[PDB]
Parts: sequence; C-alpha cells; structure tokens
Amino acid sequence: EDGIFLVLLGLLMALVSWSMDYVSAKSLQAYKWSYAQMQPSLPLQFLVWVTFPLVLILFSALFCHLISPQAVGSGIPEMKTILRGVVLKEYLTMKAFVAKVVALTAGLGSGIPVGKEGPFVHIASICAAVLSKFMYYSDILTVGCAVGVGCCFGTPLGGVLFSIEVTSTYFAVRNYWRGFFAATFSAFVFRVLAVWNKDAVTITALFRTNFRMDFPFDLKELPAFAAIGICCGLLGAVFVYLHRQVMLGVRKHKALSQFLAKHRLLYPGIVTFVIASFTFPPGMGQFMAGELMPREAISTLFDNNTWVKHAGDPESLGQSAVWIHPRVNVVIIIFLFFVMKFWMSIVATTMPIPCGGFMPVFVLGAAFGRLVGEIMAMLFPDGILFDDIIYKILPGGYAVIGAAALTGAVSHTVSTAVICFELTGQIAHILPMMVAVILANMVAQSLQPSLYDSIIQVKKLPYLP
Amino acid sequence: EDGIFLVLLGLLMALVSWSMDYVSAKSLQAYKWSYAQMQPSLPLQFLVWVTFPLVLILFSALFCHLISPQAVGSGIPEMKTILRGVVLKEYLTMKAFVAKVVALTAGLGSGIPVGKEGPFVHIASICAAVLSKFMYYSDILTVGCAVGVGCCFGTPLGGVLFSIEVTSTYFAVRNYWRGFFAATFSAFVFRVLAVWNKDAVTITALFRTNFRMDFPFDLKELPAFAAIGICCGLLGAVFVYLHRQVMLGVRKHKALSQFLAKHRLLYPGIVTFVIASFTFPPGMGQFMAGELMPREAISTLFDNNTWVKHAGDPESLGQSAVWIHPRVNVVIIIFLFFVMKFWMSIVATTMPIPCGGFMPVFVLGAAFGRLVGEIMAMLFPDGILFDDIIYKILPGGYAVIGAAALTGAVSHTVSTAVICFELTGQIAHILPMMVAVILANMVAQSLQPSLYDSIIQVKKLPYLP
Ligand SMILES: [Cl-]
Ligand SMILES: [Cl-]
Ligand SMILES: [Cl-]
Ligand SMILES: [Cl-]
Repeated sequence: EDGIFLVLLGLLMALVSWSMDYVSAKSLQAYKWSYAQMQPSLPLQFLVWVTFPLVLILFSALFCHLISPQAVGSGIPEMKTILRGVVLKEYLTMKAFVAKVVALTAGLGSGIPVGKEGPFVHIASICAAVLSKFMYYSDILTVGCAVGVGCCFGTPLGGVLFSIEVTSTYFAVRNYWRGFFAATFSAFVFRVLAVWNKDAVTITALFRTNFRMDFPFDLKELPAFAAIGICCGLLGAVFVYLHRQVMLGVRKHKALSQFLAKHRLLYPGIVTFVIASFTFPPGMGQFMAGELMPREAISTLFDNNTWVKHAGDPESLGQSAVWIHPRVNVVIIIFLFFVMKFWMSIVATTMPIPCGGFMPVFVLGAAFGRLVGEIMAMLFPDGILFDDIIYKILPGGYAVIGAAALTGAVSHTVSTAVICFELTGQIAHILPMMVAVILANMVAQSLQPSLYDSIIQVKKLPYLP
Repeated sequence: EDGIFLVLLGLLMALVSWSMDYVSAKSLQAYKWSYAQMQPSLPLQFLVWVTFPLVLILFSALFCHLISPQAVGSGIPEMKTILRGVVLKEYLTMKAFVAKVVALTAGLGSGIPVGKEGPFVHIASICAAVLSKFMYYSDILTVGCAVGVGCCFGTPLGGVLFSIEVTSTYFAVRNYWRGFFAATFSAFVFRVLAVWNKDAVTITALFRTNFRMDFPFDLKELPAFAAIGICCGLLGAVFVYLHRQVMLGVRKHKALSQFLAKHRLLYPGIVTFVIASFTFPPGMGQFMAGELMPREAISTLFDNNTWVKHAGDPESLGQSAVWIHPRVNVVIIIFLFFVMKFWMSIVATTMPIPCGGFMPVFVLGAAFGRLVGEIMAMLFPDGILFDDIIYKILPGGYAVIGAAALTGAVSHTVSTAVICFELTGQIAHILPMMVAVILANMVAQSLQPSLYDSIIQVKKLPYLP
C-alpha cells in the first residue's frame, strides 16, 4: 500500500506547490502593474505601494484567525515536538491545511518577507497524516518533511537530509528510502509542470545561475569564503537572539501586551505598513533596491556581473541595474539592503500569519555574500592569468556561499548547503559552501540555540528533552 | 576529544588517498611508455602489454597472503557484519591496513578492473578503529565509511549518505553530524593537495564534465533516460547473479577446487593473463578501445562530442579518437567494449586481491549509457530550435545517467546518484539521474540481492538477520 500512499502524497504536494507559485506570481504582476500605472503622481504611487500589501497581510492574518489559529507560524516547532513523542493532535487536521494554504498564498503575493519552505513542511505533514487516516507519526511526519521541502522548490536531497536533522536520537533507515522516493517523485512533477506551463523549456534548477565552471575561484580567495562562514555564524546568532527578544517583548511587556491582546490585527497592520513605507522606491527604496521582490533579490544577487565595474551604462545589467544608484557606490546600496532587510525580516516572522525564516535569511545571506565579493573586486582588479586569458573575481559565488552559511547558522543545519546548490543548478562551489556552513554552525551553536529551539522554548511547547 | 579524532581521521585518510593516486598514476605512465617504446615489434608489444600487469597482480595477491589474508576483497561485507553486532575483530587490525594499502596500490596501477572505493571504506574503517584504540564499533565504523568514500574521490555527500544505507535498522543522528564534518574536511584536503601538486589549478570535480548547462535535454528524450534506468536494473541483476555463480563454481566444483586450493596464485595469474590478452590493441583491443585505462574510459565516455557524427578527421576528438575505428561504426565498438568488459569485471572481482565493483560497474554503466545516446543521435539528427539556435542530442548525458543507474542496481543504493554528480561537477541531469536510479533499484531489488549481500551469503558470514 506504500506505493499508493507515497505516490499520492508526492503528487498532491507537487500540485499544491505549483498552484501556489502560479497564484503568487499573478499577485506580484498585478502589484507592479498597478504601481506603474500611477507613475506620474507620487501620492498614488504611495497608495498602491502600501495598500496592496496591507490588504494581503490582513487577509492572511484574518483568514487564519477564522479557520484555524494553529496555522500561524512555521509549523516546524510543533512538528519537532510531535516527533519527540508528544502528539499535538490539533496541528494535523484538515482545518489547518486549508487555513495554511490559503493564507500563505496571500502572504507570499504581498512582497513582505514571508518564507515558503517552513509552511510546506507543515502542509506536507498534514497531507501525509490525512491520507494515512483516510486509507505512527514518526514515519508519517518524516516522509512528510522530505516531500514538503522537495516539492517546495524542486530540491530532493535537501528534503531527505532535512528529514534526518529534524529527528531526535535515532532515524529509521526505512524512512530514508520512503522519503527519498517520494521527494524525488514530487520534485520531478513540480518541474515538469513548469515546462508544461511555458516557464522553463526543460527541467531546470529553480534559480539557475551562470558562473564560469572554469577556474571559478583561486585558492587565494578561500580566506574570504572562510570569513563569510564565521561572520554568518555571528550574524545568525544575532538574528536568533533578536527574534527571541521581539517575541518576548510583545507577549510580556507590561502595557504593550494589554493593548495588542484586545485589538487583534493591529500588529499585522502596523508591521506591514512600516515595511512598505520604507521600501517605497521614491523614498528609501532607491537606496535599498526596494523595487525587488524576494525572488528578484535572489536572481540579481546571484548574478555573474561585477557591479562595482559596470560603469558607463547601467542598463547593460538588465534587471540588476536596480542596484546601481547614480550617486551611491553599489557597496553602500548592498549594505543598506542587508541592514534594513535584517530587521524587517525579524519582525515580519513574528506576525500572526503563515510564515518562515528560511527564505528571508537566505536573501540576507546572499546580500552579505555580495558585499564581501564586490569589495574584493575592488582590491584585486587585475585578475589571474591562466591558459593565456585573464580570470577575475566573480562575486556571485560569494552570494551563493553567504546564503548557505547564514541559513545554516540560523537553523543549525548543514542541509542548507544542499538546498542552496540544488536551487542554483551549479556545483562549482560545493566544497567552500560546505566548509563555510560548517564554520557557521560551529560558531552559531556556541552562542545561541537554533531558531526553532528558541521558538519551542518561548512558546513553552511540551518538548521532551 | 572528538575534534582531535575526527580531524586526524579525516586528514590521514586524505593523505593515504592522495599518495595512492600519485603512485598509481606513475605506474600507468610507466606502462604506456614502456609499451610505446616497443612500437616496431608486435612480440615485444605483447610482452609488455601482458607482463606488466601480471607482475602487479601477482605481487598484490602474494603480498596479502604474506601479510594479512583478511585484506582480500572489498571489506564492505565484513564491515556490514560488524555493524549488525558481530565483531569480526581480525578485520580491524593494523596488519590489514598495511596489506590493503600496499596491495591495492599495486593492483590499481595494473589497468585490470580493480576498484578503489570499496577498499577505502575498509581502510578508513581500520584507521578509525586504530585511532580510537590508541587514544563502540557502530560509531567508529559509521564515521569511517563516510570518510572512506569522501577521501577516495572528493565526494562528501556520497560518503555521508553511504554511511546510512550500510546500517541495519536505526541510524544515530550524532553520526550524521560527525561523518559529515570529517568527510567534508577530508575531501577538501584531498582536492587542495591536487592543486598544490599542479594537477587541478583550482579545487575541482575529479572527472569534470563540460555539458551545455543550457537546454541540456528535451522532455522528448526522458523516455530514454527511463529506459536506461530499467535496463540497468536488469543488467545489474545479471551482473550479481553471474558473480555469485563464478564464486560458487571456483569453491565447489568437484575438481577445480582441488587444483586451485593447492596451487595458489594460479587463479590471479590466469585471470590477469586473459584480460590482458584480449585487450592488447593490435588484437581485439582495437575493437574495444583497449588502450584506455579505467579513468580514461570514464573521461572519454563522459565526453561532450557526438561520435557517430565526427567524420573526416577523428583526431579532432583528441583522446576520444580511440573509439573511432576506420572500419567499424562507433556503436559497435561501444557495444563490444561493454560486453567484453562486463565479463572481465565480474571475473576480476573474484581474484584474491584488494578490490571492489564500484568503479568497474560505473564504467560499464557509462558505456551502456553512451550506447543509448549515440544511437538516438542517429535517429533525431535535426535537433531542436530554441532562441534561434539548434540544440542536438548530447550523449555524454546518457553516460552519466547509465553510470549512476547501473551502479545503483548492483549495490542497491541511491547514494550512487550523488557520488556520480559530485564526480562530474555538473548537476544539469539531477532529476533524471535520480529517477533512473530509483527505477534501476525497483527492478534489481525484485530480482537479486545486493552484490554485497550475495557475498555475505556465499562466504557464510555471521550476519544477523
Ligand atoms: Cl516560526
Ligand atoms: Cl521559509
Ligand atoms: Cl568484494
Ligand atoms: Cl570500487
């Protein structure tokens, strides 16, 4: 019967993931078009920029309130609690499935720092439970997690490895085989649908990069990759620390908690309003590449161009031209993007909506990575002679490493190295990604608990040692 | 103390692996040069072609006999037995380490189908045990296996995943973390040494390929990838079946066993002599690309050229020119290579030397893969129009899939998909590799037990259910 269960779980999740991306994309196109149509008047540009995401976030928060409060958050803290032996039954119901899928879709389409992966671990877990009931949570949820990550982005190995790291002491080998099968199948279907819908041509990586694959880096820049690893460790520790402090403040502050406890939806309202206010292009958005939606932030941060060099005509960068302000060195623009998004990301992940920190952190990591890359590009401008031609620093490589390393530091995982290279489609940098991730973890684990463990402690979940 | 143990295990194995490759390479250069120096006289070309490998194989077999009989074979059947709870103490001694490393090196340098990976799982396992004793076999050997594969080729994930599949029921998460760390570190050092010794320039994949990474295949050829998967399943089942029959025959036949039991070294002698006799270039080697040593068989089978099209001047193929006989379609040459090597590989893996079937099967798989690729290249010669240019079938992709799939079928593993793409350095074909491997396993597991399990049964090892 496993053949039926595993195929249907895999297939149905491929369809949920694909449909969600389809709709999310349409929301963002509607947003950009609507904004563009107001081009001659700043008050209307502001109105659109801000109200479009207020509507979607308030809808998301409200929908969960009305259908299933258990849909709020990333799921993973509760799934871990269940894997440890305490069955929080209320998080594996069809009501949560509906609330989660609907509200998440609305959230993603807003442009607000809301991840997708976290929620998919939960969505797949529920599906696995429901199919099983229709037709032993340690095995249901383990397969679920692998499928969730797999179908979320089209990243099979990422999923399987994740399903191991989320366990307690012992992992059953039988789940390795079941998870691997289902996650691979699901990912395959997901990418084929993209081709069918004229958005891929062949089966490809989700955020495919275009690095040289020929002398991709020298040994002389390995110290930079190592430095990114260590720095990501520290940044990750800070991210988690501050996240905790925000959650506790909102819940415990003597007066704030009285107010927000009654007037629900103020918190979503205000958080969203402020993030939108700062990102408006004519205001600070021009200094933060604020026109970029999460996927475009990734697409441009993993570019193969060297922004500090592309003078004369910035339009030659295509979409990446958004980073080249007429009066500000691109290094500063990257710095400001990182800093501003850092706190926006922390706060956004505390809103009462479906959300997660994987993709927010991934982007912050990429930004940090280019900051390092673009700076070295100004220090070693001459390049290296090999086989009669000159090879130069390729900052996109640093972005890829930074994304993996910071994610690692925040979650306490090494699976992120794999998810990241499956997303880019190129493995020129495997060994330095893996080393940077290990270093990031050694540092982060010595300072602060995983993001998920901080949440488990804060929410006082019945997590057995 | 784990920090010391894991670093030293990782480091020392990187040095054993690197040193072994260094020496193996020198033996092969000596072999080819010596052969070339006899160019005007066929009797001397024959003498060199054959006697060079007789000396090395007989040395290998003899050395193990004299130092440690327990060094013979692939180790893995015994390591699995130990992981199940029966401590075959005699296979984790320094005597085995010495016999194994010395005899293996000699074997690899002969050009005879002798793998490297199997033996490295064992070599690393012994090192892990010895360091531990110097300073709980389930944890010693699990880390050992990850390091073995890691340092063998420079393939971290391959190692970690392998260390899971070799276990019984439960895998300890703590070993995931220890193995991942050590295998990554070891692989890193291994590749850096290659750069230092002027054999890499940067850190690279071991057998780096050069595929387009742009429209790498169409959906219309996915049925071929699937067909390779299924066929590999069947071929794998046959390989294992025949391997078993040979082992049993040698041990049980009424008269043969009497003879060979006394006159040791006849079996190595005769097997080696025959494999050499058939591969001699002026004889059948010209119809089997017999000039190629294992690594060159891989390098040319994973080429980015289309051999059935490269008419006019075969020298434009460089090294791959060896496959283009003046009077024989390259498809036949590939076919004969596959068939002849298939039985040579089976028999070679029964000799009383350090050896294994991973790399032999890997090559057979690659050959089969191109056979499919090169044939389709003659059926769909027109190509596909995309972005104003024409894309055509790229058979090297089929070779990569075939290598992974056949290996999968023979061992009953999916980790081979990962080892394979880490070896090529390109992940354009991840999803079709993974699907082909899954299909190969579904077929093979329905027909015959893993190569290793057949051996465990044949040798009557005390393998608890
Ligand atoms: Cl969360
Ligand atoms: Cl996320
Ligand atoms: Cl063997
Ligand atoms: Cl091998």
